[PDB]
This record gives sequence, structure tokens and C-alpha cells, in this order.
Amino acid sequence: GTNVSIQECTTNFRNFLMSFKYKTDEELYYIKQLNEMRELGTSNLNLDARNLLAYKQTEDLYHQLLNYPQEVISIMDQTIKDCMVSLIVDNNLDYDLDEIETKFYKVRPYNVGSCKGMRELNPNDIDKLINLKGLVLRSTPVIPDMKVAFFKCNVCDHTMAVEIDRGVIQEPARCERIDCNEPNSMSLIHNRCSFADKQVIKLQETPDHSISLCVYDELVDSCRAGDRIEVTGTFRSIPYKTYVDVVHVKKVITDQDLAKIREVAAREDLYSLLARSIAPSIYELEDVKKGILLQLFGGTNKTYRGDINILLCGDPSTSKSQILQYVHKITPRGVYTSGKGSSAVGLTAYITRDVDTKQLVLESGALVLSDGGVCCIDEFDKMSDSTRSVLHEVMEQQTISIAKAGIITTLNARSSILASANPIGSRYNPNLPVTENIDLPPPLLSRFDLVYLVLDKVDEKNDRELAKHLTNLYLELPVEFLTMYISYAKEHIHPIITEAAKTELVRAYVGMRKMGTATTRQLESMIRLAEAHAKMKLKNVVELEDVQEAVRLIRSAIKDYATDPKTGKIDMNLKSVIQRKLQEDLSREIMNVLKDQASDSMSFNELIKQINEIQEALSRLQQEDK
Amino acid sequence: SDEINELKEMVKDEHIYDKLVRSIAPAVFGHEAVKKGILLQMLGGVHKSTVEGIKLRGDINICVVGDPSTSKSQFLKYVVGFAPRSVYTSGKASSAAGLTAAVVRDEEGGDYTIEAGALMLADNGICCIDEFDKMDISDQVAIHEAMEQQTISIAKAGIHATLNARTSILAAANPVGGRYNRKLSLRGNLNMTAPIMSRFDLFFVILDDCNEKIDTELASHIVDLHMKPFSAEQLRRYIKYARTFKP
Ligand SMILES: Nc1ncnc2c1ncn2[C@@H]1O[C@H](COP(=O)(O)OP(=O)(O)O)[C@@H](O)[C@H]1O
Ligand SMILES: Nc1ncnc2c1ncn2[C@@H]1O[C@H](COP(=O)(O)OP(=O)(O)O)[C@@H](O)[C@H]1O
Ligand SMILES: [Zn+2]
Repeated sequence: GTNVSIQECTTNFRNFLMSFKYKTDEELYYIKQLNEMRELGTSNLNLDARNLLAYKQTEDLYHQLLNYPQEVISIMDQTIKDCMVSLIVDNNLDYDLDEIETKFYKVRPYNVGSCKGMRELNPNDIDKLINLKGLVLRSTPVIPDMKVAFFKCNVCDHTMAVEIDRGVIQEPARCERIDCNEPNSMSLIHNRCSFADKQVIKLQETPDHSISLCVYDELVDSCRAGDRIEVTGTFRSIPYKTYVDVVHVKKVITDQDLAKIREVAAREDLYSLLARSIAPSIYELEDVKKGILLQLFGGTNKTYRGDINILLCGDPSTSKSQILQYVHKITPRGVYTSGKGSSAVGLTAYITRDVDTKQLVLESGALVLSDGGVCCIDEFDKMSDSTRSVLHEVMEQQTISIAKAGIITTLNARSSILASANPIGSRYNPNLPVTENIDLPPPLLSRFDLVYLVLDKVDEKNDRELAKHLTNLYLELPVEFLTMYISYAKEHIHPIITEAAKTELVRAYVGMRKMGTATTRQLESMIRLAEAHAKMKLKNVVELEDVQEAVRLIRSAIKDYATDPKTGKIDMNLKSVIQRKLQEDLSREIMNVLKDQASDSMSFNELIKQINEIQEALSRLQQEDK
Repeated sequence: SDEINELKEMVKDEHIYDKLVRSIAPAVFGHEAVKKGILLQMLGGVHKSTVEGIKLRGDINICVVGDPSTSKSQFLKYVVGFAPRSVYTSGKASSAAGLTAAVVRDEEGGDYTIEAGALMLADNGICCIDEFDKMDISDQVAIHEAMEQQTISIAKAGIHATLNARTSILAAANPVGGRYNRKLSLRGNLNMTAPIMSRFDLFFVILDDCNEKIDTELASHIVDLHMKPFSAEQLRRYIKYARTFKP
């Protein structure tokens, strides 16, 4: 039989429809919406199906409804019309009822509890209500299907209206007129009938493989290529192909977690803790910790994207593969790629026409699959020139335009790029300029936001610092919180640069400008990194402290202070006479200011701000008893 | 009359040519020469037919070369987003057949049929190509006939027609050394040979320097993009009228 009882279920829902609340949170849910639905000129309701698990009896209905979803929905349609009629004229709150009474309605639950996944379903689970999620790839054009058949008698012109029931066409045998009764006289007119839209949308399903979905009526063309989708429909396989008759589609934590987030947000060692906790296997590298982390935070997206990209110009023995391999896991799911093992087709796509669909179809490459996420490109120095040409438009407009035989179209591949590149030769050569140690053209090398020069020096002292860190780690914040933090930060914070932070950028950029390769590309990093720092701070505006720290980070990443302004070479070491004179001149002025004020002494905090606009110099004076 | 007066206010004003140049891609700062050049390209000259039978080109080809920091792709994006008919494409992505003409086997028969390439699309319009110096010479050649004769000649597998290709090519490219080798002259920094250079009625090379007075203003307003005379709809209305005059 049927688990659904016609009168029992409509009574059970009637109690739910008038008594449901979540636990001002105390207000009833649909006591408010019922009036709003009568106001609406819509033809259906997307029912808040998460309410079913939020109430006791509704979950019991769900298990009962698991095998009979159609019957209740059909009953709800009449119930909706009856609810409209009762609220309009029986409650005497409205009088516009004519169109509603004659027409037909539907209801769509959208947040039902998910099932045990696609591949885990069973032959008896066919025709049962399910809930799935996935990504839409392709869409078929509008396909009409028969609903009403129009027959005209070919000898007397009499017309009949015949409607299909359960997919059956019934040909009348004789004309229904009293006089004209010629057998088989009824004829079908193709273009006097009535049709309904049927569309097939292709979904890449990730169970709680790709499944070809199906939609009907107003649900067609509501789903388009690249849409992020959750499915509430019926798993189907009929005499046998696996497909889902989509009933509804969705186009898309505790307060204790908020307390946990705020504790890390409030503590002063926030940046220190993040570096200390992001990569246990990698020792120190404070700036590199700040670098990739700011890539994951990302800037703000306005219409101007925040896709920060980083080049690791380190020596070819520093753990950087140990990072990006680890980055691919910790980050929200992206794609791990190698420049050596990738091609222009491999990154972008292969696009071709389809006979059935009569419009372009795409086979997404590595780069496109990372749309909206993060991708890692190892062996960036070994990428083919044709493939490298793609990145120019990717890192300037996040789009790729193709114009070849029979195909002219543009795509979108908005993504973040993490790039690691060994120096030319077996090791970095500081005796040559930095731009000559990197095997990348200036047009491509300029558009990266951050370039990091990680060098390894043979120092016995620093060797023990690194060695004892690793050697004891393999004897004998968690990733769950870290991902929870990043997802929280990306979700909420959209900082806006303040007036004070804006003006400092001018002096910061001009200073690098007059030292010239300081193109306007690096000015993008002067805002992109600024927003990502405030987002980590969770401050809803970008602070000047974020601005100056990011500028310092760019300076430290490129090592400007250790780079020759003449030929671009790097100092190996990065007591001097200039240190002497500065200390001497500082000491001379301190001896005056300490006594020029109308006191024998003053606080050192005020003294520093008086002259800096020091501790060693005054300590030496104390040693000399001055 | 209201349409007539609205269109008239853009013609019978004493400074309209000055005004309209400042109304091309207002987001891009500076480069006031290219704003004149493209605006003139958008109003291509009079096509003429000789009493002898020869025809004279009326459309204008323009090339722009700059350092990888000088915003030039923004001009192409603006043109393809503004022009009545326009096509955007990239250097390496494009190919000879895709640009000019595609010989494809036709349905309902065993004989071939042309398919409109990039140039045939947006005919009587502006065609835009980015990273022109990246294009192959062998598929740069195919544009030559369309640039001057405004026609495409095909003799391949049973097809022998000549197709209208009245298109104004707009291109962007970078010098051979990535940066402009300011030690040398304009003669040596460009890999474009003499034939293609002669065809471009206008040819711009824009350079960048470390002038503080310029960079401070340049940095001031590019930040305003990330901070946030005649309207863009007015220009198409004006052009739909201007294209008629034949001086
Ligand atoms: N600072 C470091 N921290 C941890 N491991 C390191 C470090 N430097 C080198 N290594 C080790 O040296 C090996 C080299 O790997 P890596 O530098 O990541 O890539 P590659 O082998 O291409 O240089 C790795 O197995 C890594 O464990
Ligand atoms: N005058 C300007 N006005 C606005 N933005 C500019 C200007 N000059 C440079 N830019 C910015 O600098 C970047 C330069 O990139 P671009 O030169 O277009 O790269 P490509 O060489 O690949 O075309 C652009 O994204 C643009 O936003
Ligand atoms: Zn009859």
C-alpha cells in the first residue's frame, strides 16, 4: 500500500503549518509567511524543508514520505489553493481569487535531510526521495513534450481535446458527432497542441561521479553552466540509466565556535600563533607563513579580484614541495598541478561542438576546475611557452578567449596561483642580478604579487636550530579549526580602505619607483595584500598598520634592503663606522635632551618618541655613569 | 525631434571633437593619443569606387605597442564591449582559419560551405587582437588581404568565392625585449616587418618613466578603481549619424 494517508497527512501538516517555530526566535515561522504567500503573485512555494528535521512529527512523516513524495505534493497543491481560498475569501482578507482558483500550484521542499549518497543507493531506493549535491556542467536546449493532443475530423472539421495520461496517446476511432461517424476520421494537427518544457542539465555529483539531471516547466534554464548546486529530487532508473527527476534545486557551526574564533582573534600572538601552527614540519619562515596564508585569505572581490599569487624563488633544497603538497590538502579543495606535466589544453580546456545539443561544450582543464579556489603550480620554470601565454590574460582579467576553427568564445577561470620556481642552474647565484637568476620574462615576472627569495646558508649555528627541530619531531591549532577560521573570515569580512591608509600608499610606491622594475603591477599588491591582512584581522576596514606591514612583507619577500640598487646583486651577509657615528650623534643629543628639559631625568618612553620622530646608547651612558 | 535634438547636441557644439576623445574608456588614465586614434578608427573613411572599377578602402587599421605595465588590453576590452559589432581574440589562441574563413563540410549535401571566421564576424565593425607580437607570422599573413582590400579570397576544395571583409583591425603588442630597450631606436625594438607596419594607418609606441609628478597622480586614481562629458550610450547614437557623411 501507501504510507501516506490522504486525510492523516494533510491533518499532520496542518498542525505543523500553524504551530512551527525554530526552538526574536520565538515567533512562529509560517504564521507570518501565510499572509506573504497570499500577497505573492507566484505559482509555487519553496518549502523550508529543514523545518522537517526541526520538528518531531515531521521527521516521522519524512521516513513515511521517503517512498511516496508525489502524493503529498499533489495533495499540497490542492491544499495550497484551498489555503489561498480560505485565507482570501473565507478569512475575508482578500478578494482577488479568480486566477488562483482556476490555475494550479506546486510546493518544493528544499532542505530535506540528505541520503546515504549516490553509489550507496539500492534498487529499492529507486523512486525514493533523495538529497544530493554537485556542480552543473552542461545544459540541453528546450525540448517540448506533449501534454494535450488536438484532433480534427478530416471529413467534417470537428475538433476534440485529448490529454495524455501516464504517457499514453489515445487515438479516437470515430468522429464523436451524431451525424458524422466515419471511422479513423480523426487527424492530428502538430502545431495546435500544447507542450511543456523539458530540459536535461548535467551535474558533477559528489556523494554525501557525474549524473545527468532532468528538469521540467519553470525549472528549465534556471540552472546554467558552472552553477553550484544542491539537489532535492528523486533518484530514478526505469526500464535503467541513472538520473534524478529534480523536484527542487539549491543555487549555493555553533556559537561555541564563534567563542573559539574570538579567542584566537583577541589574543596578541595571533600572527605568531598562525605561523607556529600552520606548518609544524616547516621551521620558522615567518614571512613565508604570512605569504601563503595571505594567499588563502585573499583580497576583496569587486566589480578587481583578490587572487594573490606568489612565486617561491628559493634554493632547490628548501622544503617548498613539502609546503605546496600540504597546502593542497589544508586549503578548501583545489587542484594540484605541475607546470612540467601541464599544457595549455591541460590547464584551460578542450572545447568542441555537440550534434545533440547544438551549442558549445567544454572539457574543463586544470586551471578552470580551480574556479573560485586555489591552485598550486609546481615546476613553473618548466612550463611551456604556449601554456605560459595563457597566464597573461588569466592574471589580468581571469578570462581566456579562444578563436579557432568553428569556435569563438571566452571563458572564466578566476583562481589563485601558488608558484614555486628553482633558480637558473644548480643553485641561486647572487653574483648575478636577481632578474637574471629567474627564468621568467619581465612581463610575466612583474604581474606576480609576491616573490620570495628563500636562501639556505651553511651555518653551523643555524644547522643545529633546524636539525634539533626535525630530529625530535618524528619520535614516538588543528586543521579543523584552521579551516573553520579561514571559511569564517572569507564569509563575513569585506574591508574598505580608509582615507589614512590610502595616502601612505603613494609615498610607499614612489619610494620604490625612484629606486629603479617597479611597474604598476606591484601597486596591485599594495591593495590586494592590504585587504587580506584586514580580513585575517577580521577588521571590517583596512588599517594603516595592515598597509605598512604588507609593504614591509613585499620588501622582505623581495629583499630590497639586501639588494644592490645599482646592479641588483644580493649581499651575502644580509660593527661599522656609520653605526659608530649614528650612535655617537644619538648619544650626544640624548645627553642634551635629558638635561635640556626642566628635570634631571625623564621617562625613556617619552624620550624615544621625542628623538625618533636608543636603549643600547643609554645603557652605555649608564655604564659610564652619565 | 527629441531624438533629433539629442543627436544634434553632440554634433553642433564647437568643442565636440575635443569632448569625444575624453569619452573613450574613461577608466584608463592618460594615453590621450590612443583615445584620438581609436575614435578616428571608429569613424572609418569614405569607401570609393573608381570610374575604372577599382575600389578604395575606407576603414582604418591601428596598432599599439607599450611596456607590460602600460594598460593596453583595457582599450581592447572597452572596444569589444562598446562597438556595435566587435570581436575579441588573443594572439596565441587565434589561428589563420579561425580569423579569416573556415572551410567546413556542410549538412544536407556532400559539398563544402564557408563558416564565418573572426574577421567575417563583426564585418563593417572593429576587430580586436591582443598580444599581436605573439601571433605566428604564417597566420599573421592571412590578415593582410582583409586589412587593405577588405576582401577574403578563397580557393580550397571546391570553394572559389570572394567574401566581404570590411573590418577595422585593432591590435596590441609588446616590444621584442619585454621592456622597451630605450638604449636603441624604434627601428630595432619591434619585430614587425615592413609590410605589416605600412598597412597600419596609425602606429603608437607609449613609454613609461619614473617621473614622480605623473606616478603620484597615476597611483592616486588606479587606487580609486579599487576604492570606488558624453555618456557611453551617447557615443553610439552619435556614430550612427556621423558614419553617413561623405566629405
Ligand atoms: N626547512 C625545512 N623543513 C623541513 N624539511 C626540509 C627543510 N629543508 C629541506 N627539507 C627536506 O629536504 C627534502 C627536499 O624537499 P623539498 O625541498 O621540499 O623539494 P626538492 O626535493 O624539490 O628540493 C624534503 O624531503 C624536506 O623534508
Ligand atoms: N592609465 C591606467 N589607468 C588605469 N589602470 C591602469 C593604467 N595603466 C595601467 N593600469 C593597470 O595596470 C595593469 C596593466 O596590465 P596590462 O598592461 O593591460 O597587461 P597586458 O600587457 O597583458 O595587456 C592593468 O590591469 C590596469 O588595471
Ligand atoms: Zn466528423
